[PDB]
Amino acid sequence: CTTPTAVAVTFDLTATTTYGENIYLVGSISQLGDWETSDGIALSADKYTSSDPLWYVTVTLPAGESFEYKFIRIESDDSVEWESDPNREYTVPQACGTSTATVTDTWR
Ligand SMILES: OC[C@H]1O[C@@H]2O[C@H]3[C@H](O)[C@@H](O)[C@@H](O[C@H]4[C@H](O)[C@@H](O)[C@@H](O[C@H]5[C@H](O)[C@@H](O)[C@@H](O[C@H]6[C@H](O)[C@@H](O)[C@@H](O[C@H]7[C@H](O)[C@@H](O)[C@@H](O[C@H]8[C@H](O)[C@@H](O)[C@@H](O[C@H]1[C@H](O)[C@H]2O)O[C@@H]8CO)O[C@@H]7CO)O[C@@H]6CO)O[C@@H]5CO)O[C@@H]4CO)O[C@@H]3CO
Ligand SMILES: OC[C@H]1O[C@@H]2O[C@H]3[C@H](O)[C@@H](O)[C@@H](O[C@H]4[C@H](O)[C@@H](O)[C@@H](O[C@H]5[C@H](O)[C@@H](O)[C@@H](O[C@H]6[C@H](O)[C@@H](O)[C@@H](O[C@H]7[C@H](O)[C@@H](O)[C@@H](O[C@H]8[C@H](O)[C@@H](O)[C@@H](O[C@H]1[C@H](O)[C@H]2O)O[C@@H]8CO)O[C@@H]7CO)O[C@@H]6CO)O[C@@H]5CO)O[C@@H]4CO)O[C@@H]3CO
Repeated sequence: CTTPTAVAVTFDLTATTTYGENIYLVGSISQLGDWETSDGIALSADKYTSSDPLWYVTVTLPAGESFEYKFIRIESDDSVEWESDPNREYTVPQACGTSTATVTDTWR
């Protein structure tokens, strides 16, 4: 059993946008570049604006262990305000199940 090795997690975040920007999910994982949004988890507006006013998301992480989950909110001024105030710890278990959960939050 090694087919399901990714982690589909749905994240959401109420922080409004401006048809141009991205609110991400940088969690500490090899594919979740928590410390380089280049591989965290961006959120956008498929229904909302073009950028992302409700900041929703559904990405997959190829891993199965403890992962840090810091959040970063990239604005339209090209500048990530790595929301590092709060914090999350997705312990994705390496099994045939329990490899996809939620990850909701919001901006203060
Ligand atoms: O990848 C695993 C790596 O993650 C952690 O280490 C640090 C991580 O690399 C940093 O990114 C940091 O989080 C930063 C985050 O990216 C942004 O919020 C950032 O703010 C912006 C700034 O404009 C600027 O900081 C920059 O961010 C970084 C660049 O993306 C990057 O190119 C870097 O340039 C190099 C560094 O000069 C060099 O020191 C190198 O460091 C390595 C470490 O020695 C190694 O331990 C490893 O650590 C792991 C570990 O799991 C976590 O601690 O990280 C490096 C890989 O070996 O990193 C670059 C190598 O090319 O310049 C800055 C660094 O500040 O751009 C962002 C927006 O784009 O600031 C955050 C600062 O925390 O998390 C940790 C350090 O806190
Ligand atoms: O502060 C105002 C708020 O909105 C600002 O601009 C919005 C404006 O509506 C447009 O500029 C649009 O931008 C484009 C984008 O590609 C799509 O939105 C697109 O689609 C339109 C179509 O006509 C159709 O899809 C239809 O469907 C929408 C509904 O009409 C509408 O009810 C919507 O509901 C959500 C809205 O998208 C928006 O209000 C959303 O955000 C609210 C939050 O309170 C907060 O984020 C903030 O957001 C700003 C935003 O950053 C600005 O850019 O206030 C919003 C409240 O006003 O939450 C609503 C919850 O129901 O649902 C569907 C979306 O699929 O209408 C849409 C838009 O009318 O239109 C444009 C190009 O076609 O969206 C931006 C982004 O909100």
